[PDB]
Amino acid sequence: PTINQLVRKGREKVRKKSKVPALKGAPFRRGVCTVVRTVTPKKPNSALRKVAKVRLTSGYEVTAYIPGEGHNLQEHSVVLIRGGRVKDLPGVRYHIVRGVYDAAGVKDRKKSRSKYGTKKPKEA
Amino acid sequence: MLTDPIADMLTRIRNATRVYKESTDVPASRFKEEILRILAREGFIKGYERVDVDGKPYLRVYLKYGPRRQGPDPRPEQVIHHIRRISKPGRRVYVGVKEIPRVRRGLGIAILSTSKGVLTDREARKLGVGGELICEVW
RNA sequence: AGCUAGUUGGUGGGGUAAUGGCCCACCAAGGCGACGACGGGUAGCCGGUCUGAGAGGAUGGCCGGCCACAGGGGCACUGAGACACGGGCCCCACUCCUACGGGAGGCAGCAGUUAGGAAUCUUCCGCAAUGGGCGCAAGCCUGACGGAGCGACGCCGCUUGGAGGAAGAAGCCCUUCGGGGUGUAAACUCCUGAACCCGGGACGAAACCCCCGACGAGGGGACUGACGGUACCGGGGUAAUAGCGCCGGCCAACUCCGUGCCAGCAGCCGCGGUAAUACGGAGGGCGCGAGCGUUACCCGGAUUCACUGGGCGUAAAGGGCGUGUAGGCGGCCUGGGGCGUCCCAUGUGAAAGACCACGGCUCAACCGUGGGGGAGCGUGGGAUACGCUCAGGCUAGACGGUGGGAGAGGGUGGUGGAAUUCCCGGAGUAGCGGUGAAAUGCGCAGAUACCGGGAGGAACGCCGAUGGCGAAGGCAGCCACCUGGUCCACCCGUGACGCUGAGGCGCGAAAGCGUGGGGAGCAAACCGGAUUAGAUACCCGGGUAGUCCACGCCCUAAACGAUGCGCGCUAGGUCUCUGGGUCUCCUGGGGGCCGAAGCUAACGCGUUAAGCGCGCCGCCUGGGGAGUACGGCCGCAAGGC
RNA sequence: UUCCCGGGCCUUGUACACACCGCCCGUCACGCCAUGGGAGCGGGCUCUACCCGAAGUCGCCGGGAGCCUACGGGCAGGCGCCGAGGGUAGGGCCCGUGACUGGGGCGAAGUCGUAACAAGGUAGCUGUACCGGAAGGUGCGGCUGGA
RNA sequence: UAAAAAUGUUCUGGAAA
Repeated sequence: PTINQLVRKGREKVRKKSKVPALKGAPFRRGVCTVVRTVTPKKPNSALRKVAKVRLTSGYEVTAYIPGEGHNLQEHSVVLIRGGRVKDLPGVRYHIVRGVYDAAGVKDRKKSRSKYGTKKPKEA
Repeated sequence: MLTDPIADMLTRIRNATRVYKESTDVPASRFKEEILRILAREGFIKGYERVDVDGKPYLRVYLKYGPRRQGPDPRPEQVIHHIRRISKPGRRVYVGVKEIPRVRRGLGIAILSTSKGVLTDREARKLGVGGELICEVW
């Protein structure tokens, strides 16, 4: 466009949209699972992913994913939302953080334990 | 009605140089001759010369090329490789003496219009003046 | 998208340290707005900070400057200064006391509590220093400040040892059961000595003050250390923590077992369905280390809003077309001004930070001293090429004049023949019509086919196109009248009068809408026949809007060259329409095809550019949601923007 | 050698390439999700006019009323203007919510058909209009991105 | 340029390489 047309209209900044409204960007956000079920994934893949539907301190009720194998969440377990989406679950855009509040670490995990609560076993 | 005499002149040169024309005609303007004088001194053209086409004042620029070459396409190398108008009416460009551009690491030249006359980058720098930046040629 | 009554200005007042509608009478009607007023949202601004090659982008926490506020709110008093954080008056909400009539408070000062939260510290020591208030002074006050505490929150320094030590222990893992790996790693040998122990132990503190000299200069004297019995130094001195991520490709790092589209992984592409370097464990490896990962947010990469530095024929992107307002932009020669612009000087540009040099803590991180940048804007001086301005001069752009030209360009009236339908009159008889085949239908109440006459509506065969005209939509018998564009020739007149164009205004196929008129043929809808599994379709028979005219609306399109308007420049060959020619052919305007150079992802475009350039406008930033919703404007509606 | 089956070679169209035993369109039904409309309901902010109007400066009075001194005056005290806030009423902006309702996106193996892609079996696309369970069909005009 | 010619439907989800 003509310089004159830039002088008049000028350019336009992009403005990025957040993939995670956990308000204040808040690295995380606390909440309570009001529904803790298992959804069937998107396509290529088949499975029974375990997802909790949690009510938040942001004033939002979102559905999040419970990473790892085997979890201990019930209809009222307080939980810490982390934000990180799941490709197959059309709805889930956040990950429940293992090892915080009612969320138990992953029993017997031995690799990447840091990413799953699961403390550290004593070589005993 | 032609909106930029100079721009046009630079273009007419470009156009014929690229089709290995012996010379090209361009409408006469005192300011334009200046440019041409510089284009000749720094060696880009063989020379210009006020002449008259159909009763009107024109400038006949004489182009300069390189020697013929081998392989396919023997079209010679070009002396005027690039030649782009910097300051146009749609947006003028003035440069402080410190701001003067260095064209092609030195193997090229910009042409300024200063309060001391239409001089080249070196001439302008030495004279410590700055100005409107007509074009650059390499 | 319009806003404004103290509103805009005036005169005389009040007010103030002072200008001023700051406030007030009176007067005048003003002020402001697409260069975005009014309004809505968000936000304290800066030095700087992060990022970036840079231009930029993001940001404004610590430290420094300015502003503002002190539970919410209004006001004044004292005073050099406040309409006053720990002063006052009052209202309010809240919390507390009360001998119930009145009293009390305001941590956004330092510590600390609770709430909220993913999350943010001690009710610490000292005025020893620096700084402040008051005092002649001694000195008093000082949660400013100097320290200490807590938290890997960050940066930097350091440790968990060093040198020997096997064709190589064990254990664990692989294996073509020879062996290979973890691995000089361990064990084992010497060697140093983080911690801790004993002794010593700071700088930061020299003047206030005192004495000689005058309470001046200068010299001497005394008191004073929170951190601390800390740093640091001397001697003694024990082998003394290791974890986190990752190993399919991007990307450094591979094997065995388990599982079997399960359990699970996943930043992108994607891994898993009985032999998975991708899931989970192990061995092994790679990376980094008191750390290592994860999430959130900023810049980069992203020339992916492109100033630097992009685009629009087919990928997103040319506005349906005109006319034109504001705006932007502007030919050739000369002179005056010197706003733009450029040059010198000079003021300013605090500090810290950043950079560089050198220094101080054993180094570094921190820290000091010095050095160098700096556009911007003020002032004075100077230059005049280009832009600008005034002025004079020109004719190459543009417009005009005269003489001519082609044309379905437009409006209005009139009118000619072919054909269809219907009606009347002849004449004639058994079917016609229609399809893939048929049937409905029409017909012996006389159709079809034939001849004659009539009415009426709509469209114009041949010419006729690869043609012409128009800004587009679009325009086709013939005649006349009114009228637009446009081209050639002569170069006669004006003398830059030019290009473009947000808005505005005008036009704008078909369908569609409102009055009334018109209605032959055609034909959505609708009814039959047939086809078919069905047939709301294709085929057949009927048929109403409509199609036609007038006046007024509607404003869309594959409104297309999917290609905006203008000007300059850059090989040719060929066919064609229209003009002029010294009619071999040249030259002007237009319509095509092929192709120089060049351009393009390619296809292709190529003097009718999609090439090489300048000016102005429109428009595009992944797909879907969606040209949808909400809002506004428009319309009778349908809907349009 | 028309046709039916399989196949050579050239050519043309293609949205096919798991390669026509291909691709693919719309309704219906089922679930999650965000969103428009909706009797109306609950709010936040904001504007106008009116009534009540504290403190306080300011302007009059300062009297048949008190007190001062540095008493020509001053102070207390009274009246008024303005005024925080409160109150009645009506507008504007935005947010939440609402029986029911509209379409939208997404969702391994549902239902109906067959619109499109090869004269996709009626060339396709298109603006409009009427019609139809659905894709879509037909009318009028336009395009070639069809022969 | 002008441009004739076909009544007749359909093929679950992943993965092929």
